[PDB]
Amino acid sequence: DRELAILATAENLLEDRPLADISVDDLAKGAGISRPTFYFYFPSKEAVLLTLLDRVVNQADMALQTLAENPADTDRENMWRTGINVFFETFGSHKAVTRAGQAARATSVEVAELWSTFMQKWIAYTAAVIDAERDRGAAPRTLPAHELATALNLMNERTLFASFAGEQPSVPEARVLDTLVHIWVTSIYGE
Amino acid sequence: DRELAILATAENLLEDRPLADISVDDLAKGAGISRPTFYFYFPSKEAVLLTLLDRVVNQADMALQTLAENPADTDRENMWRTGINVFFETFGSHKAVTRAGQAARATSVEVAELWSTFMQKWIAYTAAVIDAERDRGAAPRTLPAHELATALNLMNERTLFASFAGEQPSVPEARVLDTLVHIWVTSIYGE
Ligand SMILES: CCCc1cc(-c2nc(-c3ccc(C(=O)NCCC(F)(F)F)cc3)cs2)ccn1
Ligand SMILES: CCCc1cc(-c2nc(-c3ccc(C(=O)NCCC(F)(F)F)cc3)cs2)ccn1
Repeated sequence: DRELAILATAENLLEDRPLADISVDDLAKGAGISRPTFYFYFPSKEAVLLTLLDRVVNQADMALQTLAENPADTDRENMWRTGINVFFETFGSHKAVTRAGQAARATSVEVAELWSTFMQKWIAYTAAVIDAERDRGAAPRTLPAHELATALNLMNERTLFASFAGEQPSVPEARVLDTLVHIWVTSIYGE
Repeated sequence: DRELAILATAENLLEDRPLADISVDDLAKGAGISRPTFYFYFPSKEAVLLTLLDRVVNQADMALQTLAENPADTDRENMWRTGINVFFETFGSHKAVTRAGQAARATSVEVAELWSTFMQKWIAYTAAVIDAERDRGAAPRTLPAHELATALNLMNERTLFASFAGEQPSVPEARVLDTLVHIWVTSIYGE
């Protein structure tokens, strides 16, 4: 409530400047509370970013779980596109949290562990689907599925986030989903 | 000379701890010089890391130029393996400089611009070879070559460096070259 106001203030300010340049007083002020009232809800501004990242990561995770439970009736290319799109739309809808959360992996063990935990879960699910595709005779047994999954997930992390940040170099945001789908489909189904 | 001693000291200390935990006095002490003598050679410890990274990046760049000028007599898979191997061996021989240099992209515009400049050069060369392969009828015209090149180069940056750092998740270092070659060959030659 005042908690949701603090989180919304932080996400808004992170569009303008880095967490380094945002004070607890900036977050309190934005949320219409005092500094000590802020400390009732969060121990630090770093905790606010951790909560924002945790919400975005869990949103992507629950969207991927929804696909898993409600698979689309489409070809393998459109299937992998639907999965990559969960990450494109979820993180691409929260670019300031994505940028700040990735930067915080350097300084926060809690942010690093959160990111690590979910990447392990997403890679494990990727590998499980590749193994299912191999089991049904649709994909060839080339690389170990978990190693292939790891590299494809790490490609998407770096490529999606470079695109969102407009880094030089980056794939244009309007081309990045097609670019990643090509590489996933050719590497998963290619001999 | 005393310059090479400062650089060798810094590369040695970076194996033990982050640049944050290395003082100018630590570098002077290691190089057998005083603090003011250090400032005769480098303006800051940040400049020392920039020079170390610049040397490693130029080593990889000159190795790739050597391949370009002395192409191996081998199949397309072993050809791309030779190119990725330049980065695997060069950066993998300097893991502390690689780790510290990547971390410094966050805080140093000079490190960020150096990294950006060379990634643009490597992606441009990748695209040029893919276009040559398309021109000779060996590769199909699928994605725009520069967009495919960008994503493959960014995959290698994230995947090689996660492997060297032993991040969770990462591909084991002994498996990462085969993993990347698979994805490059299938995505460049795959319909
Ligand atoms: C089988 C029927 C249900 C189903 C499953 C999928 C799957 N997609 C993925 C996946 C995982 C991670 C990514 C991914 O982008 N990681 C990187 C995450 C980031 F945060 F770093 F970007 C993409 C797809 C894994 S299974 C797609 C469609 N339908
Ligand atoms: C045509 C005959 C000469 C030739 C050329 C190649 C080429 N290889 C690459 C390349 C570029 C970047 C990478 C790469 O790993 N980037 C990422 C760099 C990093 F620093 F981030 F890791 C790999 C291969 C580009 S052309 C290979 C063999 N023989």
